Formats: sequence, C-alpha cells, structure tokens
Amino acid sequence: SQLPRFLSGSWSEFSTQPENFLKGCKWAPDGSCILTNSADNILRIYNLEYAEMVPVLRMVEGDTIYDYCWYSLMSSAQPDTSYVASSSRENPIHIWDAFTGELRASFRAYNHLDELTAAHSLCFSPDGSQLFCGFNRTVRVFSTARPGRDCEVRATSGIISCIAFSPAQPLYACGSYGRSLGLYAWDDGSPLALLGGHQGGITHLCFHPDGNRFFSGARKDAELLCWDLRQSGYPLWSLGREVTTNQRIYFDLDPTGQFLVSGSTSGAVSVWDPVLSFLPQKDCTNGVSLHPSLPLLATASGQRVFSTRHVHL
Amino acid sequence: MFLQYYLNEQGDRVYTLKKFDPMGQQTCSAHPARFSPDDKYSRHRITIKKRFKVLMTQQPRP
Amino acid sequence: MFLQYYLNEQGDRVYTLKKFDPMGQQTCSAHPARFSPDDKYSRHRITIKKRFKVLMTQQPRPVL
Amino acid sequence: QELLVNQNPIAQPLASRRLTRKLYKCIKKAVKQKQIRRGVKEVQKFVNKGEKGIMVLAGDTLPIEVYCHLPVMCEDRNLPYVYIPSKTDLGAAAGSKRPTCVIMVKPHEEYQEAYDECLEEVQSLPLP
Amino acid sequence: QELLVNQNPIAQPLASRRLTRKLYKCIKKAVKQKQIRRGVKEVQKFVNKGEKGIMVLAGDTLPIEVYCHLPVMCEDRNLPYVYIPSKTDLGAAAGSKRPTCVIMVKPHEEYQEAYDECLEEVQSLPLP
Amino acid sequence: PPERVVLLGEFLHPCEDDIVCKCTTDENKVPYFNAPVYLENKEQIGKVDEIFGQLRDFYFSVKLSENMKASSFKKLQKFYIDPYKLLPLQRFLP
Amino acid sequence: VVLLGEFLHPCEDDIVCKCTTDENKVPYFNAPVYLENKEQIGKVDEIFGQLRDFYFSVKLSENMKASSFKKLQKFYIDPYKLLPLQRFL
Amino acid sequence: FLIKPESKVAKLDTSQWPLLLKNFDKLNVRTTHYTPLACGSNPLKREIGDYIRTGFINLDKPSNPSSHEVVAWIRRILRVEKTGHSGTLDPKVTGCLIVCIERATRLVKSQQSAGKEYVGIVRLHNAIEGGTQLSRALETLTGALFQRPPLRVRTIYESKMIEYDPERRLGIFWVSCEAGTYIRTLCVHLGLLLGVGGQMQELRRVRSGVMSEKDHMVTMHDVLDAQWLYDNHKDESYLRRVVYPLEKLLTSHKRLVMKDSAVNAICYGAKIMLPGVLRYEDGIEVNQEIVVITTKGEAICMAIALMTTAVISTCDHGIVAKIKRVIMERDTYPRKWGLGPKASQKKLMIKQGLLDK
Amino acid sequence: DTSQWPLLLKNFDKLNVRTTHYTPLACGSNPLKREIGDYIRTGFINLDKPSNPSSHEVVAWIRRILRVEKTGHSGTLDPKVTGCLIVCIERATRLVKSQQSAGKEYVGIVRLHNAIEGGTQLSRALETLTGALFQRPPRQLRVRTIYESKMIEYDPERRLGIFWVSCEAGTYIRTLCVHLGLLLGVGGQMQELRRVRSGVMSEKDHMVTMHDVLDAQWLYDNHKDESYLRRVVYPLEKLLTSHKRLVMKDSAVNAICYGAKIMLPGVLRYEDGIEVNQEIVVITTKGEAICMAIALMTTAVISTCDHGIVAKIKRVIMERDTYPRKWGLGPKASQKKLM
RNA sequence: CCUGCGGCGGCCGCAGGAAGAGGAACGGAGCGAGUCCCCGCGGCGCGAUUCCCUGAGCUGUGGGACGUGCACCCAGGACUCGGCUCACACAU
Repeated sequence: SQLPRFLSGSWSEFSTQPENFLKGCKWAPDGSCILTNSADNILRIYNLEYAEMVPVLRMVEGDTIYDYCWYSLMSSAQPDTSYVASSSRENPIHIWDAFTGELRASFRAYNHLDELTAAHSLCFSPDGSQLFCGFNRTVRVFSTARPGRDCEVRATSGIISCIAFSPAQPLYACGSYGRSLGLYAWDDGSPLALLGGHQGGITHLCFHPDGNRFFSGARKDAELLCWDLRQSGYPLWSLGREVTTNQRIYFDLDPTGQFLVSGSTSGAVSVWDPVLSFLPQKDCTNGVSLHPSLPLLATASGQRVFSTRHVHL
Repeated sequence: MFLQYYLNEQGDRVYTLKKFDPMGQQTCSAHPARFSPDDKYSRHRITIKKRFKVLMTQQPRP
Repeated sequence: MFLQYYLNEQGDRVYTLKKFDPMGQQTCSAHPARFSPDDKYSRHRITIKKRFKVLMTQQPRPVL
Repeated sequence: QELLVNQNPIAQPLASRRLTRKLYKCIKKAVKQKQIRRGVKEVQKFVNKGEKGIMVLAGDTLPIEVYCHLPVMCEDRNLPYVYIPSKTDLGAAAGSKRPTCVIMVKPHEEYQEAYDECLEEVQSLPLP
Repeated sequence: QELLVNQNPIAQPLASRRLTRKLYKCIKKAVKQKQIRRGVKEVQKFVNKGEKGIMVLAGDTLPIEVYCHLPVMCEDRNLPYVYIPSKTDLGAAAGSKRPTCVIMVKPHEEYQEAYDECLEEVQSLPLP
Repeated sequence: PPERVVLLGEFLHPCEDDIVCKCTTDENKVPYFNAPVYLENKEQIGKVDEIFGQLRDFYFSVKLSENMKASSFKKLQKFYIDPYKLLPLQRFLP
Repeated sequence: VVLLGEFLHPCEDDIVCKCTTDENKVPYFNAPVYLENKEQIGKVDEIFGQLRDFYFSVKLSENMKASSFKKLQKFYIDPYKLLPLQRFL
Repeated sequence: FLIKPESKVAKLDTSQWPLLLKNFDKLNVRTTHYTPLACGSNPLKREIGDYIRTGFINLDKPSNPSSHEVVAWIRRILRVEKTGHSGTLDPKVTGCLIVCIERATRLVKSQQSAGKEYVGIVRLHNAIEGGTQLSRALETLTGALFQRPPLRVRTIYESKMIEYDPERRLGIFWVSCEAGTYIRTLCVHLGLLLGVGGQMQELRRVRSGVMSEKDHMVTMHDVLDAQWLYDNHKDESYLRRVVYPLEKLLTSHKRLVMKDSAVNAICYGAKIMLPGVLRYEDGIEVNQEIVVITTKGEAICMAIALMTTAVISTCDHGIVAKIKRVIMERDTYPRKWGLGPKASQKKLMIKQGLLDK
Repeated sequence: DTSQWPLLLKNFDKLNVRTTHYTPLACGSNPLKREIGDYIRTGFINLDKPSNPSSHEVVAWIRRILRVEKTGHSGTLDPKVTGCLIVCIERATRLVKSQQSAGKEYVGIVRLHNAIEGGTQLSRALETLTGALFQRPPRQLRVRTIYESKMIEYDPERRLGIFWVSCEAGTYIRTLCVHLGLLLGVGGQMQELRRVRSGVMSEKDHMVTMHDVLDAQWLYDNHKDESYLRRVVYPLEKLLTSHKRLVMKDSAVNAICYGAKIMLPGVLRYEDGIEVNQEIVVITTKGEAICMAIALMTTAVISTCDHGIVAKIKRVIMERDTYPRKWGLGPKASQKKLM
C-alpha cells in the first residue's frame, strides 16, 4: 500500500442533476463489472485507460432505493445467474436481469391486513437458494424458485437494517436501529445470542474468512467495533472513525483477510490489519470496495448540502 | 341512390336531386345506413356517441 | 399526504398533485386537521377568530 | 377552412393546413404499389387480425352510422388515426373519381421516410 | 410585495423587511446551542410552565386550526410574538429542509447582546 | 382428473408472476373459486384466484403450480376447466 | 259493332283512345278492336284515368298501320264485350 | 310562514297531462260517488317488464330486405313472443313502418287501412316539352281510378310534383293516397298519358296514418344498441325513447270514462250499461267509433256509439255502446258484477219487470 | 315570490287545489323557528370526518359532547379515509335506512408498480370498467354497478394516478384499484381516499368539522347563546326535499299521528306526478313532516272521487300528542252515532 | 247469445262468460323478546434529563422508547310472538 495509482473516474453521468450523490459501489462476485446507485434512484453497471467510463446498463426504479445485491453465485460460466435484487418504498422486491436489463421476477410481502410492506435489508443465502429480507420487527424468508407471495415469517427490537451470514458454520446475524445485534441459527429461528453495543443505529456488518472474527459500524457513533464468537464475550478491541451524518459508511476486507478498509465523512480512508490514510479526494467518502482477484479498489463520493467515481491501485 | 334533402326554418325535410343548397351547404342522403343481423360493434358506437354528447339520451325530450 | 386542491372561478374544488397553481399561488391540503375529544382551548379559538371577522356567524347566511 | 364548414360532429382531431397535403402525397406514392386499403368492407377485416397500418378518415360523411365503430377498433390495438376535410379529394388522391370515406396506408416497400415522418408526427396531436 | 401575497387572514403583526433578517440571524446563533424550541407539541407544553421566551410564527399555514390557540396563551401570561412571511425559510434558518410553523427563541447562554435588542423592539408594534 | 373438460378462455399478457386470461365459455357460466385449471390434454397448471370486469365478458387470472413460468405460454392459447364446477349466470341476476 | 273510342296519339309501339260509348261501360282484357271494316286492328292492353271518363291504349295485332290513323278517328267493338260501371262501385 | 284559509272556489288546470288524461276536466260530469281500486298503472310509468308488452316502434326502413324479414329481426332482438307490421313495403323502398309488439297487435287491422303519403322518382325514356307539362298532366290523375297489380278500384286525394331536370330525364313527386294502392303502376300510366313510356326508379314513404317522420323516427341500429345497454349496464333510459305505449295511437278519437268495477266485465263479453258511466266527451254523434278508458288512463277497448250526447245527459237506464275491439287483458282488475241494488233484488228470485235488455 | 319560502314549502303555489277552507289552530311552529330543546332532538350534522380514528368512535364522541342518547350514520368510512359523513340525532334516527342506500362519489390515488407508456393506457383501462362488475368482498361473490369514471392526472416519475368514481352504495374502492392494475399488466395499490358525496348533501355546501361540534356547545353552555349552534345543526325537513308532497289540514293531524289512514275529505293540496305504490311525505300547513306513507291513488283519480283511503302509513315522525284530538265531529260520522 | 285464440269476404274448430256497476273505518300504531339480513399488533391524554429524534426511515400540521391512566366494538330492516301500551279515527 504506497499511495495507489489513479487509473480511472466517471464523473460525467451524475451531471444533469441539481444535487446528486452516490450511495455505494459493489464488484460482481467474479470480476466482470461494478454496480452503482445514486440519488436519482437509478442503478448503473460498469465493465472493467485514459478516457471517461460509460456504463453498459441502466435501470430506472421510481421513488427511492433502500438496498441492492448481486446474486449469490453470479459465475458468468453459465448465463442464468446474472441477477441483481432491489427494494424500494412502496414497491415490491424486484429481480433484474443483468445483460439486457429487463425485469424477470417479483417477490411481494403482505401484512396482517392485506396491504403491502416494503423491505429495508435483503441478502441471499450461501448456497443461493433462499432470500432473506428484514422489516419493522421481523424477517421474511422467500425461496428462490417459485416466486410470488409466499413467506415463512420469523419473529422477535426495531427496524432490522442489515443481514449477513457466517462463512463456516450454520449461523446468521441481524442488526437493527434498536442498537442491538441478534445471532440466530440458520434453519430453526432461535436467538442464540443478543448483544448490546453502539450509541447510534447500526448500518453494516461483515464477517471474516476465519469464521471467528466479526465487524460492525454505526450511524453517528464515531467508532467501529470488533467481536468474536469462540469467546461469547463483548467487544475485544475498538477502532476510530468519524461520522457526523445519518448515512451508511461502508467498509470491507480483502479475500485472504489481512487488510481492512474504511470510509469516512471528511474524505480520508483508513487502513488496518494500523497503516495508512491516502486521501481519495475532498468530499465525503462513502462506499469502498475491493476486487476479488487482482489488487484493485473502488471509491464513491457524495453528501447532502443543506460528486465523482474512482478506481485506484 | 339519388334522393337528397336539407332542412328548412321549421326543421322539416325539403327533398331535392341537387348536390348543394340554395345557400351552399352540402346535402345529406335520404336513405338510412345498411344493416346486418349479426353486428357485434354495439359497445363501440355508444362509447363514441357518449363522448361528444351526441347520444339520444342526452338531448331534450319531446 | 399527496392530494392537493385549489378553487375555480365558480368556487368548486379542483384536485391536483402539484405544489402551485397555474398563476402561482400555493395549494392547501385536502384532508382536515386532527381532533381530540378533550381539548381545553375552546375559549382561545373563539376570541381570536372573532377579532378578524371570520368566525362562522359573521359570514352571510345560506339560502335554505 | 378554404370554404369547408360542413363537418360531422365527431370529427376530431383534424389535420393541419398542410399535414394533409403531406398525407395526400404519401398516399400517392403508396398507390404506385399494392400497399393500400380501400372501403369499410376491407379495412374492417384487415385490421382485425394483425395488419398494422395508418388510417385516414373523411370528415363530412352522413349518416355517421356507416363507420362509427372504427376509432375504438383503433384504440383497442393502439394504432393512430386522423380526419381530413373532404371525401371528394380523398377519392381523387386514391386514383378514382367516386369519393370514399376511409383509407389505410401501410409501411412501404423501400424508402419509408415520409411514411415514418407522418407516422411519428400524427402521434402527438391534441387529445380529441 | 416581494412575491408573498399568500398570507392567512390572521397574520398580524408582521415583521417588515429588515426585522425578519435580524431574527433569522438570532435564530441560527441560537441553534448553535441547545436553546431553541421547535414544533407545536413542544412550544405548547413549554409555555404553560414559566419559560420566559420569544415566539415567531409562520404566516402561511393552512388550515388555521392547527395553531390558533397560541396567541391567546401568550396574552394570558404577557409574552411577545410576531409573524414572519414564509415557513420554507423558517425551516431553513433552523438548519433543516422540511418547513415548520412555530419557533421559540430564548435567552442565550453567552448572554447575547442581540437577543435583548429585538426583544425590546418587537414589544412596540401596533396592536393587532 | 375430471371426466371431461370444456373451453374456458384465451391467454393474454402476464402480470407479476401470474397470467391473465379472457373467459370465452359457452353461455356465461362463471367458475368456482380455487378450481383446478387444466391444459388441453389433461395436464394441471394451477387455480383460479381473481374474477373481474363487466358482467358478460369478464376476465380472470391464474395462480400457477410450481414448475411453470409466465414465459412458457404463447398468445391466445387455450385452457380447460372441469365442467361440474361451473355456475349458471342466473343465480346472480334478480 | 259499336263505337268504342277515338284516337288520341301514338306512344312508341301503341296508340291511345278515349272511351266514348253511349253509357260508361268497360271492356274485357284482350278484346280484338275493329274498324267499321270487320277486321281486328289491335286489342286492349289497359285503362286508366278517372272513373268517369277514362283512357285506354290499344296494342296492334300485326305490323299493320304503325302510323296510319288520324289523331281522332273512330274504332269499334262488338256489343258483347262491355259491362256495367255499377259493378265497380 | 303559514298558508292561509280563504273562501273562494278551487280549480284545476290540466292542459299538459300526458296522453289520454289531458283536458280531463272538460268532459261533462255525471256522478262522482264511487270506490277506486289499487290495480294497474299509468300508461307511461310502467315497469320495463310490461311497458314493452304493449308498445310500438316507429321504425325507419333500411333499403335492401323485405318487410317480413325486418319484423322477424326485431322480434329476435327484444326477445318477445310475436310481432306484426303496418303495411307491406317492397325491398327497394324506405320510410315509416309501425311495428306493434305482442299486444298492440290487437289493432293492426285498424292500422293497415289508413291514409298514406309517398315521395318518388319517375324516369322517362324519351324527352319532353318540359316539366310544366308533367305539372299540368299529373293533375289529370286526381280522384277515383282503376289499377291491377303489375281490376280493382282505388282513390287518390292529393298529389304534387316538385322539380324536374331535363338532361337525365328524371322527375320528383309527392302524393297522398288510400290504403292498398299500387304506386308502381301509377308511373306506367303517367308515361302512357305522357306518350313517352315511364318507369319507377325511387320511392320513399313519408307518413303512415298519424305517425309521420318529423315525429320521433328511430333507425334500426338503435333497437340493438338500447337493448344491449339495458342488458349490460342495467340502464332502462334508452329502451324508453324507442318503444312507446299503444295508447299514443288512440288519441284523436272521443272518450268515455268508466268505473273501476264495470271494467273487468267489459273485458269479458258484456255491454256498456248506462250506470257505469262517469264522464263523457261532448261532440259524439250516432254510429261512430269511440274509446272507453279507465280513471287512470289505460284503455279498455274501442266501440260503437248508440246514443248521442244530448240523449245521454237525460235517461233512466239505457245501453250506451257495444264492443268493437278489446285491448286490455282479461283479469287485470278483479271481477265484481254479482252485487248491487238491482242485481241483488233479481237474484233473490224477484222480478217486477221494470225492464229487460 | 314563492320560490323563497323554506324547505318543503317552496314553490308550493304550483300545486293542484282541492279545497280552500279550514280553521287554523294554535299548536306547533315552523321547523326553522323550532326551540333548542328539540331543534337538536330532531336534526342532523354534515360532518367532515378526520383521519386517524374509526367511525363508531366519532359518533361516540358526538354522543358525549351534546348530551343525548341515540345517533346513526349514513354509511361507514374505514379509518384513514376522510370526507362526508351524515349523523342523525334522536328522532332523525328513523330515516337511517334511506341514507345508507344512495349514490356515492369518491376521489382516489393509485400507484402502479412498474412503468407503462403514458396517460392513455390508464384512461382506457378505466373506461373498460363500468356497468355491473363482480367484486369479492374482503362470503360470496356479488355484483355492483358503476356509473362513471375519469382520469384527472398521472405523474410518471413516481407513477401516481388520480381519479373520480361515481357509484353505488356497497362497492369497494380498495378492490377497484387492484383490478385497474391487474389488467394493465403491471400491478397497483390504493394510496389515499376521500368521499365527496352522500345522498343529497355534497362537500360543496353546509360542511363543518369536529372543532365546531365541540365549540358551539361550549359557547351555549357558558354564555347562554344559540346563534353559533343553529349554524351547525340542521332540521329533518331539509333532507326530504325530493319526495312528493301532500298537504293535510288541521284536526286531521293528530288523527294520523295516532294511526288512522289518510282520507280524502281532509286533503287540501296535492302534487302533480304521483304514482301508485310510491313513497310520499305528508306535511302540515306550516311545514312540519308528519310521516312517510305509500300512495294508493294516482294524481288523476284524486281529481274525481269523493272519499276513501289515499295512503297507508310507512312510518310516522311527529310526537304522538302535539295537536289536539278533533275527530268524530263533522257532517257525517256524527250522524252515524244518532243510530 | 257475446268476447278471445286458431285454421282455409265467408266458413270451420277450440276456450272463456251469462254481465243493471256494491260498502263515508276495515282491519292500525308505538314499544319489548327470539330467529336471519346488514357488518383488541388499534384510539386519546399525563409524568420523566430540554424524555430522545430534522434519518439516508413516513413524520415536527409528527415518529419512538419507558412508566401510566381513559374511552370505545353500535344503530337499522325482514319474519314470528302462543307479549305490554294506546286506539279502533271519512277531518265541521
């Protein structure tokens, strides 16, 4: 890590709007392309050295987008694994097709009085057979084949806002704006643990390729907490950040689990195992994403005002 | 068919064989439209007629 | 709530989804205010409304 | 309307002072080939099963009961239509002298341009 | 004047042209600390128990039944009050984007000199 | 399976993981609810869920059994119903 | 034979006569009309006009005298072929 | 406010009530002591069920098919039991045709023999002096004439011609003729008297008795549209503008108003007894046709007038009229002939012999 | 100047006269100038329902502000719908059944899940739905009419649509918006709703909101005044102005309120266009309603006869003994007792 | 004897009916009970450190957590009663 070379930037499609910003960026699980969301509720897909980058695909969505996710496998070895899932404010769950860009399926979820409820946080299973999404107090568990209205409700704190699974054992975790982490079994639905923690509302979780470590952020809490599961104890260490707004500030690892990267609300970019800063630019830096094969990185930009897109080495 | 007409001051038919009026408007045919015993387009007629207030229900009663 | 309206020349409600009129005055909500069955401020409402002549009573009488 | 005041009460939307002349010439350059449809008996049976094209209607036929069912036939498959002033001249532009009420032009053989030009302009005319 | 002719019928007294500006600046320099009140739910409950503060009201709220009870609540304990033109801007001067109707500024922490200036000036405005 | 079947109607656009159909049965018999719909040659594909539209030419829509898609079916196909499960138009009129 | 009716004009193939009997009595269908010269010059296709005095056209039997007669000359018929006008009212 | 008592006399003014019950207050009065019952509606405001059971369309005639066909079509559309028409028209002419539906049928015979009007076109082979000739010599055929189908007698009241065009040699005429007349054969004679040789080209019938074209004339699409409308929307609005009630044809006659108990007898076979009479229209003469009606305005039958008005003001018992053609069903009202002052006496095995009919 | 007189007594001058003599009494008064004790015991309010609470709750609050015992309403709004609601106090409760079944009007907003071509795809899918429809109620399937529709405004960036539906009592507008989606090929839901008509009363005139039903009562209580309350409650004779009128004269009035079928010697004036077996309103000489009753004679029979029944009472309004018993005392019925 | 329907101006067959044109209270109302129709994941206020919140989560013309009390789930129509009460009225 020695001041990563500046290889490319978009900063051209986000220009026709009075105010506009980005809300993350994600590599495909193979290497092919990158997924972007912005403040006009439009998804865009980019493909992998001196000129402005243009995207191959645009998806229009309507009101406002609470999430998105690449299909669990997405190996381009075979065609029918090119998915991207999406959620919005009134609408149901959509599943878009990543080559032509026309809708393939929907996954609506229904109340106890037959009105519709939107989802706040979705995530696929390891084997990619199910779809979990989180609601005001519960999670709903659709199967991937046989779409439509058919849930399998599991009950419980507050709005569940992000889900993530364990690499090597049956387990999953759910974070909420009620400032708590729930740990449940993959198949039954029993809370196996319930741990306290932050000051603000949780906004991201992430696991380590060991199956032991565990990392999590927050909404206005200016710190980042580490955990462990062999020891059911409480935070083992703690790190530093800065967050003065109510947005997701992403962070990630790299494939072998040696380096961690963060974002921040001044512009700078942490690194740990503590190492280096390497400013991306001058506005807020939300969303930071690392390629699964070669050394590469991607960073987004933007904040409310009461605007670029970069790739480094 | 040859018969033509045009209406007078008191709204009664004046028959003639010409093609314009003694002022210059055109003349309408006398005979009515052809008919077949299996039509199927009755909804199309009422839908249109309603929209411009030309249907018989919406005109003044005798 | 999204429903909005504004008055016509004839004095009837024209419903719309926008935030201004053709000429540029604002549009007010369609729905009414909240109500609770035990308020306590009935005296306050009357005398202010009186002061500017817009209470129910000082308006012209209807034609029954 | 250059002496045209004898209209039906169901004759919206109309054509421009020239929008029609353009259509007249398109109809002419379509007549050179066998790429047109004449009379109610033929438009009615063609536009039932497939048959995508574009329809012009006369604007002074009486009684209206001869072709009142056409506009809605159009709406149910989403084609366009438009009314031209006289039937004396539509009959002429077709290549006869007995007037008619309805004609249908379709996508051409080769050049397609004026055809495509008048298609996409007729689709934005004030709602009837 | 100044493109605001959409006022309630119960909007006296007003704040002119420079008065509004001065209060706006006072509001912000009050927002820096925990020394403000927003929303009807909070003004209504604060001013029933002492609280010697100052109230500004938006001047284009509809329907009026949402905050008609406050002026009289003020008279009965002898505070001052005043209407400003828009609510989009009061919401702004507070530091948000969504508008509000009623604001209450109070005696400052650092004993601001200006806080005493417009207190003493709005207390001679023509009786409503 | 049923003894025989009768002509219910033709296919049209799909809509959110379900297919809409026009009803063209003899007289104007209207179906039961959650009544199995069969294919041409005695295969089962789903059930009836919703009934709507005007009184004579009303539409309906199907909820598919597993293993089917909204892409398998082609324009104006034909689906067939068990004839015992129909109801006369009369018990609806006054 | 008695005086049936008198010539008026020739309309295409046939002439026209005006029944000028003594009493208003009408003939039968297909009665052979004579001159004073006993020979049939035609017979009678039809009658029309008022019930009081009526016109009737005569068809010619042979090609004969397509244009020989004057425009009021006299013709004849036997007195068997008549009938009283009362029977019609 | 209050409404005040006064002392002056009261009055009606009924010069706009629909159909028969119009100018009702001008019929001379006889009595007013009776009991009215609660059976049988006003003639207009009936349910849609039996509003079409008795009713008639003033249809306009299409141009190709023949009258029998037309009628069978209408009878299949409205779903009724039997229909008949006003008088046969030929497959190439158009005009009025008064189609009676299922109970108006009872007065078709009185329709078929009623004065009629026509308009048409004559085509001449060879040329003429001019239209002033055809003008002069269509006057020649006025009155009683002969004809046989292309040797019966007919009559013709009035006729005129309009305008002529010498170049194509065509002419126009309007005419008013008796029932049964053959209009086609009129042109042949017209030519023969012309001396050129005529033929029939166009013909249209203006007026069929009292129903003209100026009146509410309805085309043939309408009788399908309205039926469909009532069928799918439950709207009876359209169905009423086409079908009318039979009581509308019976309105230039004279009236005789009967009591609600002496009605279900006349609808079996019995005479018009003098007692059962409430009002009567002045202007009746002997041996006429009149119509007898209920208080409500329905029609009972048409009949023959025996007594003039002058007699019927002053009598003890009589017999007022005798039936001609009955319209109403039989058991509409209940039957009540077995009772009363005299009939009770007569049944109690008692007979002065005050008088017999 | 007869066009100006109030409810049920307006344009009276255009009626057929049967006599013009009687002798006026003392009792009763107009409904307008009726006293406050009972001007509230026989009245209705035209409420503008608020958003959050139920509809068996709003009436429960009006039954505790104005101190009474019985109330009823014209229809039923689910919580989070607004618009016209008609409530009846005491006596008026007996006219509930003919208000629960009249013509309604709504205004809505629907969200299409995916995108369509334009404004016209929705205008047509609306046009398609009219006349008797099927509707399964959220029990068996049933049929309900619809008289009209319209498309007011569509917005494509959010996919919102506004419409106006005239219909029959008992439909459902939540189910209509499922269907308007299900055929257009995308999907749909109902977002907002607002009734804008019930029976005769619109939202265009005579409308008030609960902050007056609670304020007028306060004012009357505390300062003994009524001018602010007789602007918020209205008398029964305003919601019958479309039925057919029959005027009975004095000394008959107490008879009918005791239960005796109407009889032709007493009638004083009758209205043109009466038909057999149809509801009419029988009124006094001052404007008060006595009852609703079913005619038994056409309006032309009535112009001939001399006596006999002319209606039978369906349900009666007035208070049993308001007028005094003056019956059994006339040219006949007095001479029957001489026997 | 008369009317209605049908068959080929008239005849024939079938069906309905024996006609004096009644009765100025005969047959109600208002309540009560029973059977059918209709048809408490909410709502309102108080206390607590300014009880927290201008979210990116709808919302400050409110959202939420903790202790707290309070109010609501009817009213109508049909049928039956082997119920109570008042009447049994042609309108001077």
